[PDB]
Order: sequence, then C-alpha cells, then structure tokens
Amino acid sequence: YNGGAVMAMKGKNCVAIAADRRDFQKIFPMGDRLYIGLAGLATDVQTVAQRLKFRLNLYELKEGRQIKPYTLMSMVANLLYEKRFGPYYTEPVIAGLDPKTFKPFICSLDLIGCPMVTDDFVVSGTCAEQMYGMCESLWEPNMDPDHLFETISQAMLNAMGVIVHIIEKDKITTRTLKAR
Amino acid sequence: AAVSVYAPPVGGFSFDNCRRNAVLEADFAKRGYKLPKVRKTGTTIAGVVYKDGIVLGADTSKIHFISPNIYCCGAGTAADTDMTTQLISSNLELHSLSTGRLPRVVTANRMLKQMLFRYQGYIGAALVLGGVDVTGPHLYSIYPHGSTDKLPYVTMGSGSLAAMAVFEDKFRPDMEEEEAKNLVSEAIAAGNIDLCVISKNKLDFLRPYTVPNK
Amino acid sequence: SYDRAITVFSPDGHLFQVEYAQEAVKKGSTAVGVRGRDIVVLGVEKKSVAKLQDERTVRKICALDDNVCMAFAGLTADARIVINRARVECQSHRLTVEDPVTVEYITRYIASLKQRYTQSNGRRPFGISALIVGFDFDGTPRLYQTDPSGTYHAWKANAIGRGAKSVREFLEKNYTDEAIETDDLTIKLVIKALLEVVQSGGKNIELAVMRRDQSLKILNPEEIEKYVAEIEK
Amino acid sequence: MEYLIGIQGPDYVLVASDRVAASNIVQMKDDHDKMFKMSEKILLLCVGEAGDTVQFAEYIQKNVQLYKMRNGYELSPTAAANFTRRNLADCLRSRTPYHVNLLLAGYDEHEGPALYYMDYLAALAKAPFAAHGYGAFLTLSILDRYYTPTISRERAVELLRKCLEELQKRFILNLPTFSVRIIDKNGIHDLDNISFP
Amino acid sequence: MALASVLERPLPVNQRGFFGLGGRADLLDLGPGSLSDGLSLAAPGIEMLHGTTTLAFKFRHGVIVAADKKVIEINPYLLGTMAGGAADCSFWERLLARQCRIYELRNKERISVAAASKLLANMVYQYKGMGLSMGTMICGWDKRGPGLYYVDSEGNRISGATFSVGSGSVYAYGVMDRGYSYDLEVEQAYDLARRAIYQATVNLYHVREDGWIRVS
Amino acid sequence: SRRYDSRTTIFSPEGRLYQVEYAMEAIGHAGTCLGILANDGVLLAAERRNIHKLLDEVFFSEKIYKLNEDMACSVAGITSDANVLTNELRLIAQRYLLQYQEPIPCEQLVTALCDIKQAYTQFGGKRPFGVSLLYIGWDKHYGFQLYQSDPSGNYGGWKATCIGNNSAAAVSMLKQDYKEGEMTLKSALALAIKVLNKTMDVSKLSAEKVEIATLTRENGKTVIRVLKQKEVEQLIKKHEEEEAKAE
Amino acid sequence: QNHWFTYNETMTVESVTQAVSNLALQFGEEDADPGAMSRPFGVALLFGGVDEKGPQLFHMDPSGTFVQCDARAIGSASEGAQSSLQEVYHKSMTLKEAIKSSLIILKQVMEEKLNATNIELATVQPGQNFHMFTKEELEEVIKDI
Amino acid sequence: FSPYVFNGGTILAIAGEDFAIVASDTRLSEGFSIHTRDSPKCYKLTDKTVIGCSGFHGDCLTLTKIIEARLKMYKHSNNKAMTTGAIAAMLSTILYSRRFFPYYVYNIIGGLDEEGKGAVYSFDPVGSYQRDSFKAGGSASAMLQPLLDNQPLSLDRAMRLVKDVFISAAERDVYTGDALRICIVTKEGIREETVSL
Amino acid sequence: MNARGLDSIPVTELDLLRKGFSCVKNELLPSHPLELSEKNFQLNQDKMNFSTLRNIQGLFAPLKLQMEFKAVQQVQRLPFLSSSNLSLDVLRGNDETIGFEDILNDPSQSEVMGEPHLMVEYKLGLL
Amino acid sequence: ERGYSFSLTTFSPSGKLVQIEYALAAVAGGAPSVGIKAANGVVLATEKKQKSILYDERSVHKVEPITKHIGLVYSGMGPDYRVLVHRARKLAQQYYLVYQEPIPTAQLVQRVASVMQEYTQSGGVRPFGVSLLICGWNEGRPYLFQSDPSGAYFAWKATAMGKNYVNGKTFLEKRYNEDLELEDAIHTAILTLKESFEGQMTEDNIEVGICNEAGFRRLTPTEVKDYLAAIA
Repeated sequence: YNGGAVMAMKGKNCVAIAADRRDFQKIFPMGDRLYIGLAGLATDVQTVAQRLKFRLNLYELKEGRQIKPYTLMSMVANLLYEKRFGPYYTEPVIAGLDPKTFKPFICSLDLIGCPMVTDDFVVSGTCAEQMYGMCESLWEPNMDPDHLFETISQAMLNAMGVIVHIIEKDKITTRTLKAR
Repeated sequence: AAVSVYAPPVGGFSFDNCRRNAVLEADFAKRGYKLPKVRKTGTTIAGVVYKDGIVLGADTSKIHFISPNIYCCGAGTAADTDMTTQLISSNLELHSLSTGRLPRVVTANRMLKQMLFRYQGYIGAALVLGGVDVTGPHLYSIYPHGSTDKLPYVTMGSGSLAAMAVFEDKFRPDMEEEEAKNLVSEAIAAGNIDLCVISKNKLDFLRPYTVPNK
Repeated sequence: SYDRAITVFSPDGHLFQVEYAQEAVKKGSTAVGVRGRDIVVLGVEKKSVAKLQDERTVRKICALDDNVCMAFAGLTADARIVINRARVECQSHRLTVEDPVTVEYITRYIASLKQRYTQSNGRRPFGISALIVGFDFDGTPRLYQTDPSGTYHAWKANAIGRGAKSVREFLEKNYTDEAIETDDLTIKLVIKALLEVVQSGGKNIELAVMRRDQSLKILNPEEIEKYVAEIEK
Repeated sequence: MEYLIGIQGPDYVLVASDRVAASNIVQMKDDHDKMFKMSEKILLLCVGEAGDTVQFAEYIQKNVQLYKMRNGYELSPTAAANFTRRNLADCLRSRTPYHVNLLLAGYDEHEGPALYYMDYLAALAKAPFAAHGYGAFLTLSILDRYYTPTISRERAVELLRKCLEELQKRFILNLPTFSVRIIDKNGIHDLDNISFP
Repeated sequence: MALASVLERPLPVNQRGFFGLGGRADLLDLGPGSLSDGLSLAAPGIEMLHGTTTLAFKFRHGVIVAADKKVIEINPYLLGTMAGGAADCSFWERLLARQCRIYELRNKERISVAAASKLLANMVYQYKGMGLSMGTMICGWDKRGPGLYYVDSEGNRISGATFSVGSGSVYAYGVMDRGYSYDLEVEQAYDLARRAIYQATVNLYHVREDGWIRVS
Repeated sequence: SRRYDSRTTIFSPEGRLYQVEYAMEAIGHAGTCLGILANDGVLLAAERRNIHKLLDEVFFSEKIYKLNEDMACSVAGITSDANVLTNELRLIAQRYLLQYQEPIPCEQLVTALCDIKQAYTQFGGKRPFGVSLLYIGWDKHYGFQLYQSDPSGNYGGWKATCIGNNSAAAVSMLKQDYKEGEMTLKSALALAIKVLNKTMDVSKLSAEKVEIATLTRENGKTVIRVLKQKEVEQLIKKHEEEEAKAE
Repeated sequence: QNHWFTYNETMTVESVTQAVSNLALQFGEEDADPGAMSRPFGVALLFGGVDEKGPQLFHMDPSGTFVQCDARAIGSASEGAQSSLQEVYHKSMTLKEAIKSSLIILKQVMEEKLNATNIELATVQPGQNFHMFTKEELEEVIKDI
Repeated sequence: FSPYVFNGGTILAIAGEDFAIVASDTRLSEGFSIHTRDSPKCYKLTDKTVIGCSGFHGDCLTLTKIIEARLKMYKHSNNKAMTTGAIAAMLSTILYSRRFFPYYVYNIIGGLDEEGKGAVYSFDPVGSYQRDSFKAGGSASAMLQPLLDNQPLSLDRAMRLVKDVFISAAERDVYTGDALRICIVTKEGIREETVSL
Repeated sequence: MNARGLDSIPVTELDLLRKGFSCVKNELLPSHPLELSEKNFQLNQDKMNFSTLRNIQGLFAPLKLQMEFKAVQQVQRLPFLSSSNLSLDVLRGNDETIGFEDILNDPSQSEVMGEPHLMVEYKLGLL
Repeated sequence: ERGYSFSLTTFSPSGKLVQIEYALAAVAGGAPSVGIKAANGVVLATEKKQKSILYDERSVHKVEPITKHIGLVYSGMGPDYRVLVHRARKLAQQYYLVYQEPIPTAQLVQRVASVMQEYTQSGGVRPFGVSLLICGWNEGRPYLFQSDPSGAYFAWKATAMGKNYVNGKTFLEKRYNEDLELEDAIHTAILTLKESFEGQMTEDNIEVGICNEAGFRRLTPTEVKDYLAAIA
C-alpha cells in the first residue's frame, strides 16, 4: 500500500492533471474536457468511480446537457457524505474546462466531501505538505500549455513514473514521463 | 433484475463500511501506515449584543448565512458545519414561504438543538447563532451534544480565553454600534478580521416576505 | 350467477373460473411430445408466419436446465414468468443438493406455483399448459403435463392446444414398441402426428430433439424438409 | 500455506495450483482440487479460510450458469470478473473475519485470452502474470525477470518448474504436488502433475 | 375492540394496562406458550468426547467403520459417527434422519449419500462461530456405489476413501495406509481394521447393499 | 359481453380478457410510427400530433427518446404512462451497466420492461398501461435490431412494422415493398417517405409534420441523430419529383 | 414426522386425523395469516391404520369434522355402496371376505368392466406395514368373484 | 451482574426389575448461609415417573412448571398420559432449545416403562441423555459414584444401600441436608417417606 | 426525545440463491451505536406521539390516527415502482420539512431492484 | 353507456377513460386565467372569487411563487392547488440542496406532472381537479408550461383556460405577436381577461404576476390600477 499522489494546476486557457505510475488506474474521464483523480484505497477508488459514472450518466440523460465542474463536485460531495460514519478512503481531485465559456477550474475534497477551490494548484495524497512548498515555488501566473507541462512534470518528479494529461479547448494530449 | 432483492430500498446514511474500517484501521496502525484524515477549523469566533442589533466576528467568509436577519458562525468539522447550516437555511426558507413573514431566532435555535441531540453528538459542530426579529436582538450558543445557552456575549475557538477576558473587562449593556464593533475587533485581535452587523434599522417587519438572491 | 368469482362454488360443486381459464389453452398452437427409449422429441406447429418477422424471437420451445426442456400452449406473456421462475428454481436446487434436478420435482414446483394463483380473488390464474420432457440422473426418460388448475401426471405421448383430440387419437392408434425403435423412427412419428393438422409441412413445423447425456438441439428447415421427403417417399 | 500461480501467453493462460488440504484434526490424503469450472472457457481459483471458498465458488458458478440458461449465450470473462468482484466486495462487509483470494482465467474469441487478479479487499486488476501464497513476492520477482510477452506453451511450464525449485532451494519444502491446467481456443485441457522426490 | 381489530398490527399502545412510556404490558403475557420451535439468542460443564478414536474406509464390497455409544444409526441404510460435543451431534443427526424420511416419503426413493452430507453441512454452517463443535463421518450405499464423507462445524465437507479422527489418529491412519487395497476381501478388510484400531491404543460395522450389520 | 368487463381478473366463458383487449384498442387513436431495418443502419419515423399554431418548440424531440448510448425508442398512446415507462427503461439500463460493466442487450431490456407491463394485468385494483413501444439499437451479439411491444406485455422482433393510426394499410404496403437483404439507408428513407405519404390522408406532407431518426455505426461508435427540416424537405421534393415523373 | 422427532414414538390414527382436520377448519378470514385459504376444501378422505387400540378407520369431511366408521363409502356412488354395505357387514368377519365383498360392490357400482387394471387395493395388518397389491395379487383376488 | 447462583444438592436413582427408587437431600443453601433445612428436590410428574433436579433454584422451578404444562397439553391432545421415554425425549428437546443460554440444572428421571421394569435417565445442561441402571448426581456425585460402582438387588437391600450411601456422604459434604426423602415407584402406585439425618 | 427508542432463531419445523451473505453472529449486535436508532426513527416518533396522545386524551385519538394512516397507505403504486407519498406526508406533518432521508441516497434512483411478481408476493405475505 | 362512467380503473370498449374527462370538465368550469410569453418576460393574470368588501387582502392569494424565478396560477379547485404548491416548493428545495443551483423550469414541471399521474391509475382515489400554469426564466430565456389533471404537460406561447377559454384562445390567436414586449403583453392579458368578464373590473378583483430576469414578482394593487387606467 502506497496511496499515490494526484496533482492539478491551471494556466492560461488550459489545465493539467498528473498521477503516479508504478498498479491501478487513478484518473477517469467524466466528459469531453472533464477529468477526475482518486487517491487512496484501491477498492474504494473503483467503487466511487463506478457509482459516480452511474449518477452522471443518469443526470446527463435526464436533462440533456453537458455537466459543468461545479455541479460535478457538488454531486461528488453529496455521494461522499452518505458514508459520514465509516467513510470511503479516497481524496478526489477535479480538473476541467467549462463547456460553454471554456474557463479553467480545479478543486479538492476530503474523505467526507469538504470542497476547496483555488486559483493556482491543488494537491492530494499522502505527501501533500511535502510538495506543497515546491509547487508554490515553481508556479507562475499565465503560462502557456508547454510551460505548464514542464512545471507539473518537475513538481511530480522532484517529490517511479508519472502520467500527465493536458486539456485545451481543441485537443487533449497524454504523455508518460520517466526520470533518468 | 437482481435475484436477491425482496423489499424496496430506503435513503439516509449508510453503515456498510463500519466493521471493515474498524479492523482495517487497527491493522494499519499495527503495521504503521497513514490514512486520510478529516478537515477541521479552529479559528476563534465571537459575538456581542449592542443596543439594537448583533455584531459577529471571525478571523481569516467563515460567517454562514441562514436568513436575511439570522447569521451563524461555526467551529469544529467543516463538512458538518456546512451541512447543518444548509439544511437549516432551506427549512427556514420553506417556513418563511409558507408563513409569509420573516422567521425568528428561537425557531432556528430549536431546530439545530433537536438535530444535534438526535445525532447523539457524533456530528461535531459548535455554533454561534445571532439575529434580530420583531421581539428584538438575540444571541445563542450551541454545542455538539445538543445543549444551547443564551448569553449577551460568547466566544469560541482556540484563543477564546483572551477574548473572554476582554469581554469581562470592557462590556457594558446597551452600547453604541461603533463601540461594539471596536470591542469585537479588539477581542478577536487579542487571540484578517471579518465583521457582520445586523441592525434593526435595515429590516422592515411590516411587509410581505420575498425570496432573496444567493 | 356463479361464474364471476374465483372462490365461489356452484350449487352442483363447480369452480367455473378455473374451467374458463383452461378454455384459453384450447386456442393456442398445437404441441406434441413423444417419449422414446434414448431420445425425447417435442414438436410445435407455427400458427401463422409473417414474412417480415424474425423467427428467433417467437420460439415456443425453451430449455430449463441441462436435462430438462419445456413446451407450452396458451398465453405467451404468462408463459415467460413461469419459465423464468422454473429456471431459477432449477439452479437453486443444485445449491442445496449436489445432484441435478428431476423432472418430477420441477413439474411439482411448476404445478404448485400455478396453484398459488387460484386461491384468492385479488389475482387471476395463469392461462397456460405445458409439456415437460427430460432425462433423470440415472438415465430414465420422462414426460409430464401441467394444467392451469395445478395438476400434473405422466404420459407416454400427448398433445395439447387446439386440434389436440385428433392428434391424441392418431398417437393412440400408431404408438407401439416397434415405432420408437430408433431416433429417426421417433422423429418421423412426431412429424407424422403433427402433419394431421398442419396444412403444409416444412414451413409450419418446428422440432427440438434431445438425446441422452447431450444438450437440446433444434433442427433446421433443411433437416425438417429431408425428413418430410423421406416420409412422403 | 497454499500456492497459486498463473501465466498468460499469446493465445493461452497456463494455471497451476497445489492439492493439499488444511487438515489439523482429521487424517486424510492430499488429493484436493482448488479449481472450479464456471463455464466451458472460464476457470476460477480460491484459497483462504476453509469453509468459505467452496461456498463462494458454488454461488458464483450457479449464477453464471443461470445467466447462460436464461440468455442463450455465455458471459464474457471481463463481465464475469466484474460480477464476481462486486459479489466479493458485498460479501466481505457482511462477515468481518473472512479471507478469500481469487484468480480468474479465461479465453474469448474476440478479445483473446485474459488473466485477472484480486486481493482480499476486492480490488480487481488485469495482469500478464500473478501469484498468491507464501513466496508471492519472490515468485513475482523471478517471473518478471524471466518473462517475455511472446512466450511459448512449453517455456511456460519450464518457468513454473524453475520458480518452484528456486523457492525450494531458499525457503521451504513443497511436498504437496501441483495440478496444471491450460485454457485454449478449444477448451480446458489437463496436463501431468508436477512433483518432486 | 372492533376498531382495534381492523388495524392488523397489534401495538403495545392498543393493549390493556398501558400508562406512561411503558406500563403493566411486559408483565401481562407470562404464559408457557402453545406451539413452536426455535433456538434462543446468545447471552456450565458440557459433556465432550475426548479420549475417543474412530476409523473408516471404503472398498469394493462396502464401507467398514470401527470405533471404541460412539456410532449413530441414522437409518437402516445410513450410518454416522460423533466427535466433539455429544448433544450437538445427536440433535443435528436426528434432524438429518427426519429430513431423509421426509424425502423418501415425498419422492418414493431413498436419498443419496451426497445429498445427506450436503444437507448436514448446510444446517451446521448457519451457526459458524457461535460455539458449535462436531465432526462426523457419513457412510452409506446408493445407486452410485459406496460413499464416504467428512463433515464438521467449520463448513468443511470432503470425500475420500480413507478417514481417521481421534487421539490415536496418526498411528491407525499409517497402519491402514500401509495395509490398504481397493480389491480386498471382507475377511482381510476386517483383519486390517482390527489391527489398525488395536495399534491405535472394539466395535465393528459393515455397510452392504441392503443395510448395515454389526460384526462385533 | 357486458358481464365480463368489470376488471382485468375475469375470464370470459371462452377465455378472453376484455379489459386487455380494450386497452389495446386504446392505441388506435395515437399518431403513426414506423421502423425499417437496413443493412447499414436502422430507421424510425413518426408523425407529429402537436401542430397548434400557439405551441412552442423547446425540447430535443417530441416522440423520440434516448435510453442508452446504443438504443432509442418511440411511444404511441398515453403520454403520462409513456413518461413513467421511459424513466424505468433508463434506470434498468443504468443498473445493468453498473452490475456488469457492459451495455445491456436490446432483447434483455425489452423483456425486462415487458415483465413490468404484464405485472399490471394480473393483480386486481390496478389499470394496465395503454402504451405501445418501438425499439431500435445495435448489439454485439446480433447487430442492428428492431422490436415492438404492446399493452398486453407481448413483444417480437421485426424487419419492418408500424403502430398507431392506420397501421393496417402501412403494414400491407410494407409487406409488398420491402425486399429482404437488399435495403440500404437511402432506400429505407425513400420507402418510409412514400408509406407516410400514403397513410397520412390529412393533407400533403410538409417538413414540420414528421420527424425522422437514424442510428448508424461509425468507427467503433454508435451515432443517433435526428434529421433536420432541410433534409426532410429535400426528401419530400425528391419523392414528389419521382411521382410526377411516374406520370 | 414432527411428532416422532419430538417424542420418540408414533402417532395414533385419531391424532393424525385431528391434526389434519385442524387445517381444514380455517377459511373465510383472509385478514388472518396470509397463507390462509378463502374457501373450503373440496376433498374427502378416509384414514386407515393400526395402533394400540387395534385397527381403526376414520372419515373426514370438507366441513372440517371427523368421525370413526366401521364401514364407509365415499364418491359418486356413495349412497348405493353404503346401502349394499349395510346388508353385508357383520362384526365377526375375515379380511379375505372383506376384500371379496368390497370388490363385488365396486364391480356392481362401476360403469366400466372390472379387469384388474382400473382398480387398486391396499391393506394394513398388525405386524405388517402398509401394503399395496401388485398386478398378480389383483388378478388372483379378482379371479372367481 | 451474574445471573447464575449455585445451590447445593445431591440426587440418586436405582432401577430394579419391577421398581424404581429416587432419593435426594432437603437443604437449600448459598455456600455459607443456610436458606432452609426443608426443601425436597423430587417432584412427581405422573403415576409412574418421578423427576429430581438440582442446581440453580429458579431454573429448577421454571423447568418443573414448563414440564407440567407440557404434560397437560399432551394429555389434552392425545387423550392419554405420556410415558417415561416420551418425557425424556421432550425434556431433551426443551433443554437443547436454550443451547446458547443454558439452564444450570442437572436432572435425573426415574420410573417404569411399558413392559413394567425400572428405567433411569440422566441428562446434562444441554440435553444429552442415556439409559442407565443407577446414577448419582448433584455436588457430591464425584465422591459418591466410585462407592456405588465398587458396591439386580431387591427392594430392601437397595433401600439399605441408599440409606448407608447418604449417611456416609452427608458427613463429608457441606451441602447435604438434615433429612432424606425416598420415593418408591411400583405397580400399585407411588409412596414416599422421610428419614431423619 | 423522539429519537430515543426503548429468542428469534427459528428452526424449520413449523431458496438459497435468493438469500445469501449473512450470518446470525454478525447480525446479533449492531455495527454502530446509531444504526438501529436511524433505521427506526419514524416508528419511534409515531410510538411517542401515540403514547402521549393516549395518555392525555384517550383511546380514540391514536386509533383514529392509525386508521387514517392505514386507509391512506393502500392506494400506492406496486412495490417495484416509486411512489410520492403525498397524503401520508400531509397527515403525518412532514410536508414542510427536509431531513437527511430526502437529500441522501434518493430511493427513486436505487442501484438494485428485484423481480415484480416476487416483490408483490412478498408484500402480500405469501413468501 | 353508463356502465363504465363510475370506476376510475376501467377502460371503455372504445379505449377511453371517462373519469379523467370529467375531471377535465371540472377544470373547464372555474375562473379564467391567462398566460402570455413576451420577448423578455412572462405575464400571468386571473380572476378572483371573493369580489366582496369583507375579504381581507392579506389572507389568500392565487398567484404564488415557488422559487426566486418560478411562479404559477391555477384554474379549478383550490384545496387541490395548495397541496401541489407545497410539494413543488419542497421539490425545488431538495434539488437546490443536492445540486447547489436553482432548479430549471422543465425539471420542476416534469416532477409535478409525475406526482399528478399517480392518482389516475389506482382504485380508491380520484384525480386532481386542477390545472396549472408555470412560468420561469433560465439561461436568459422565458418559459411557459401547462399541466393537465392527467399528468401531461405542454409548452405554450399564449394560452387561456377556465370559463369560456375557446373564445380566449381564438382572441389570442388573432392578436398575438412574436416580437412583443412586457407592457404590450400585460395590456393584451388584461384585454383578453376583460373579454370574458361580466362586471366592472377594478384593481380588487384581478391578480397579475410577472417574471423577468430580475425574478418573479406579484404586482401590487396600485400598479394594477395604474395599468388598468392606461387602457381605459
């Protein structure tokens, strides 16, 4: 048992989200430009992902529109507060772009659903406070997507492979990295 | 259709992961690992009753909204505070829509007390409640186990001792609004600062209630 | 009068609602079942064929387990519920006893389920009747029939549905030990029995053949036409 | 202490297990089967507390057979794995002292062979090779060192023998024999047992 | 009392002698009951078989079981052995005998060994961890030949050609493993069983086509 | 006769269920629906009933619904009951997906709903649903499919069928104009336009009286779309030109 | 079987008949136990056995009441069979002639031919269990009647 | 809060060819204090059977009342009085009905059988029972059984033996009473007399 | 005070695929102190109201309330579908309050559901 | 025939339900009400049954708000209207609690109609004898809906219901425009209500409520009087 770590930060009209590789999947897609990341116990990760997909599919079918990140975190918090006594061991992280105004959004939650919305970066895992300082040091306002890529890669590496997702208005690029 | 279902399901809290977590935590502590913890808030809060209103203060927002004339502050577990405040706000909005007039402080106090007593103190949420209605200004103090207490000034949080000492030293019945604001600011600083002022002059009790914006 | 409530006795001791329910069986497609020595044959005639339809979804012969089959005649929507309950019970019996289910046991379960719906005024009976064939654990072929009232009893060869009296008379006349000598003879006997009512064979007939220690097998139009030609020779 | 090993190939999944029973009060013979047949081309293996693995396997097998009889076709290996994972997760919370470890192997005509792994907390993963038991980490390490994605059917049994003997020369005696089965596009076959003097 | 009878749910409030939150309601029904059967919920000296040794193996001509009573005659065609708690063994095997008789009456055919062993295991598995303790070997003959199974209170249920449980299990098991043979005559089988039970430190049964007999 | 009409749990002296017969008769007043199966897709065309001048157009469609990533349905009968049935279908599909991590097959979904519909014709005190359904979809076991259901609880698979008002004439024309194994999507669209034109005697067809849905498989994905008024107008114009050339 | 399990003995014919009759009494009250039946049973039974008091015969009626009869006949031809029985039954008689008289009355009342295949026979005797006649026994007893 | 309290006592039973003897002491105590010096532990059930129980007193009273109610029920239902073997089987079932919260009572049943001979049954707090020729129970059973084993008889010699056994056991036990009661079951009925100790 | 509330192991002497994954020992005791209290809140509240009303006014009031509840709770949908419970909520007094049973785990969107006939039979008491 | 006109759960031999038609007839015999959707708002108008001096103006109103952006008016029975209003408010609050955003109009209409459908399929009850008109404003786009006693809802642009509603519908058809404004819509609503009125209209016997981007507001009697004087 290692837990892993999930990281997200935003730039200029683009967002990024990264996890740790080496083994279970930690990042799931919830839409065209909406992603989630789960860290913690593996079985709880899988159960939470499946139930969230169930609820999201029913919602989108019933109302006939793409969901937005705020509604997604509200649904996740409502799902997590169901287990206030004997909770799931997960720490979700949400990153995506608005389906209409294309505005970046990042968020973080605890194991019972207490959201936190920032404007630079969020960090979850078993070593959040260790790499929080280096994330603060390396961040810069208004970076192009490439600079965002190197900054997030360095943050994950200096804190064992990583996987990085870059979300833009048009294309989504996925890369795998390794330190030599 | 599932072949193992006989009766329709219901809603509410779920106790499925109780025993599993109970043994898992013991095993992880025995082998020395770490598990996610619950976010907590411990910043000091205060409040005072001046001539014709209530002044609430907090340190860095953290002042919840329950009604146009009722506000609350919380300390303890953040999720429990948020959930309790939202539920009470929704119930009071329904009550005001039905009755056609602004609610009362005692109603919110009673609802919160009965909820917290129902859940046997497992929902940790210590609150400072204050507001003004037709009868006049009121201020309460609620505790996680469901016991309320009505006072002219209260303090909660880590640095509540200095604030309580300042209130004991420099409190006077029926003071002016500026004096109350200065006293609250000084008491909070003795332990930025946010202040909420609910005054009788900004509320009309002779007009039908209309839904506000949020 | 006395024919509007399920639990009301006629002055001469008749329960008319159950008889009316049985009257609905006599309008469905004819079904024929013949028991051999190493084979069991079921035959159902197609009431009508629509060219713009899929024949796979309108079959009237179903498999309840590895060694039990079933054919019905009556209300199609009512048959499906009974079939599903029987399948669940067949699978659940093995969980309590390692041995596979027996034809008499499953017939008893179906009969009891049918009888449970003739005891109150708040629900109506099932308007179907069934023919059940199969092989026992030690290898003994069987054949049973069930009625909407909840009664069952064994047979050697039987026919249900509309136009069943003529088929039963033909089977009584033409059933003997030298006619069930082989599988081909048994299949030809079933086809000959069904040909008494079907206006033209090959197009309005479907057969299912089960051998010992083997699964259910559904014959295709090629084989049916071949057997029809051999009989006509 | 029971053993479970499985290796995946291009078009086959080699599976092995021991045949020793956890006997402490009754004298018996070491002839016990840890492999259950869910369908024509699916195998499931359980180890753990005695008196629960057999009930779990029987329940899963009955459910799979009911699905087959009701629908007319068979469950895919992935669907079967997800179904049994949900069932195991449900059963784990209803019995606190409870330890069963699964390993599912099967073959499909479209997606090809597959091999799945589970832990006692019902977490499902798909892996080229997996193990359970005493020297699980050591066996995994040696298999990772000596594995190749283009392996042959024989080299697999040779690697199995090498792993067993290398565990023997370091940890313990494995007097109980092993039963070997292989799943292919034709069905489930049986190979000769693996034993040591 | 006709309005209260219509509501088909008898609450303590509707009954007599009710006052306050409770009242003279739990002190009203103190009779001895009419008819039922059910074990009591959970909250002295209990007789247990400690110094007992048993032995059983099957061969071509039937099943031979020996012991040092300690053998339960379930049916004319079924045999059983006790080990552990005597009361639990007696009670549950009486239930098994009743179930077998019901099956025979319903289906007009005797039950098999596998079905009986499965029924016993299912009955004893419901109370896992409650405190039951029993170990049973079940012998019989059915349409598939001789059968032999071992059932305990932990859910175990296995089949084999040779079993032994008791204080001298190891020695007797070794002896009858050395001397075992499937194609064995009845006299040599008797001699082997006697020698094994003697080296373990005498009853002797023999199940045949048409029921068991007592040898000595 | 008039003695055995009181409730659903009464058998006529010749074994007939008059209440179920009347419920099935209730379907003959609704609008007309069509379904045609082709080699590379499936089709579903319906007639619009809400045609008042003061109505609004807010919804995605009036009679076509989406149940799944791979299926769609069309209703004919009582709107109130159709809404309940549609919600239940969506819930059933999501439940199967959660259980097995795979999309539900079409026949399984149809059977699951028909069991619910049949349950109301057996227990007295309730009223059967007066709705008929048409299902289209794609499945990895059998490919493109087309089913139909009725208030009795029965169902069956077809290659070309029709429900609603003036169903008999449409079925009669389909039975002679449909050729098995040689139908493409364009041919199916032309046949649907011709059949709708013949069976709607109210007036000449216009693009605002019908709605057409098309299900096709494109690069490992199933795409469901509703044709627009431009395409409908082109289809009607082409059909009219063909008829004019015919004489 | 429940009585045997509890008391380690065998019931009497009267006790078995009473236990069966306790179930036919309850009807017409659907508001009671959900398994209760809303209409009377439509079946009559004859019980025959041997116990401490000697051979016994009992009769049970759809009304849920039972008595003891020395010789009873039920069914379609019950009145004629009873009238014929009353003229032939006497206490000091043997099983063989009881069998013969019952067969004669059955032959008289049936509308078909008595050919040892459309009837069945069974007896119980002190010391022997319930026994049903086979084809050869039926032919032997049906010869010369 | 312990819901169990131990009270002294000692019971005995001898089975003869045409008679049965059941005897017991008459003291109630709680270890140190003496409750009463007159409390027989032998209860007459029917004209041909007697039961004697010792242990916790409240459980003994409840058991006797339940047994009498069941006897009345059986007599009403079956129109005859029930025999000794039926009583033994019913008592075994009643005792096992409370396996997980047992009665703290030891019982001995003596009486005549159908053939007219003596019968003695001994139980355990769970329900196991068997037929014997002579049995000793109670607190002093361990130090009394070897004497009987090392020492059928006629009525007079059996009575002589019973008297000497209790007079020897009372002097060496701290729970024996000041009086001894003997119940004699024969074909003419039941008679009993008290012997001072 | 509404939330504070105040030998059943039968032996079959009066289908295993349907029921499973349950033992008597685990269900002997609750897993959390709040489990039974939360599962039986409405029943306890009704019992408290009936007790106080019977002690203050008389027998007629609780009987009338129970009769109204039973009469109004007989016109619902069949158990495999979700009902609205409008008139029952009006009579009970819960038509203007929201609790934790309404916003958590919507029963109208449950993840499991059994066969229709099975539930209708189970509700009637046959099974 | 009258053999099928008494029970709710019985189909006529022609495949018709008669009690629902009778409930619709009950709806069509109440006080008139009018709803018009303009380009930037929705207006609702109705009559009131009091029409007397002893009535207290603060007691009971016919136009009521559900949320900050939703309101409704009815035509038919009032006791059946109150329970539905309470249920609608509860549903809106539940949706806001779960999703942390105000409920769209379409979802609220769907759920209310689903509640109303349940009473038309079971024996032992009667259908609601009321019809509803719901107005809203979401994503800068007005909405107008109507819900039948059957549980069926439609989306409208201008409708009338109650006493003499066919003439109101044809009047609206004659004088409706797609590029109107709020004031023109209010004038048209007052005129089409006056068409079926019998007495002298004042500000004390009609109710008017509007819904624009600001929210849902009920007009005061002074504003209604000022509007009435404008058209004379």
